[PDB]
Amino acid sequence: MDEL
Amino acid sequence: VTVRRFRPEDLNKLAKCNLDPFTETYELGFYLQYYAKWPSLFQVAEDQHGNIIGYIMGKLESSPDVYRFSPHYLPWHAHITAVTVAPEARRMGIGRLLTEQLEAAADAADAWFVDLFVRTTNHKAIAFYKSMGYSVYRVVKDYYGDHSADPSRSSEDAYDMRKPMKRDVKREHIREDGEKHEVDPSVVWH
Ligand SMILES: *C(=O)CSCCNC(=O)CCNC(=O)[C@H](O)C(C)(C)COP(=O)(O)OP(=O)(O)OC[C@H]1O[C@@H](n2cnc3c(N)ncnc32)[C@H](O)[C@@H]1OP(=O)(O)O
Repeated sequence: MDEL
Repeated sequence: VTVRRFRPEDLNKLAKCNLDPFTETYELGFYLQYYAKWPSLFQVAEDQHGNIIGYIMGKLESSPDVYRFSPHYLPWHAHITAVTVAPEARRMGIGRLLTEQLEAAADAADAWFVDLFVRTTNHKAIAFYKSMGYSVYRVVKDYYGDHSADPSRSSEDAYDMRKPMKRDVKREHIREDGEKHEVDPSVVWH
């Protein structure tokens, strides 16, 4: 999951 | 369960998956940017009743050429931006199926590896990726803007995990001791  | 390309009409159907605490809800334009640029790599898993029970978003790229002399430069590779499977549908091979399809695309594209960021507290995902041949390459300090368990922590580290693809014949892009190598978020580029 990439950071927001 | 049937796997198929994401389409924009699916945007209102991701809610159940995105209730998961390790699944980010990105902005609309973000999903749509992956759809525009890498539509073959944005795949959804749907059950017999039409519900979306998982999805994966990926991309192919290298670091911008201006960084070609950095030790943190990334060559041509595939990146897993997000993967998620609804909690009622786990341990049925959906995650692996979505990942294997992205790996097949990376292999056909001569990617050097597939990589991803994972919260260091996300032990389920870490165990999942390790079982498929991914290993920690480095720790990105403070990569995540909040912590998954401790609200007093202002951030959480990421493991940058990698699975080698067949182009990496010398395995020069993976490490045995990756948890010991720390970088700052400033060396992650867009
Ligand atoms: C950014 O997106 C990259 S890091 C964040 C990953 N996403 C995430 O954390 C969201 C919530 N979690 C999930 O959606 C889900 O738990 C996955 C996506 C991590 C895994 O999905 P599946 O449950 O569909 O995985 P499978 O393909 O069924 O599993 C294959 C093999 O992986 C190992 N595995 C999976 N979950 C495990 C746990 N909890 N503990 C240990 N090992 C695990 C197993 O070897 C499994 O094979 P089995 O035959 O044992 O099922």
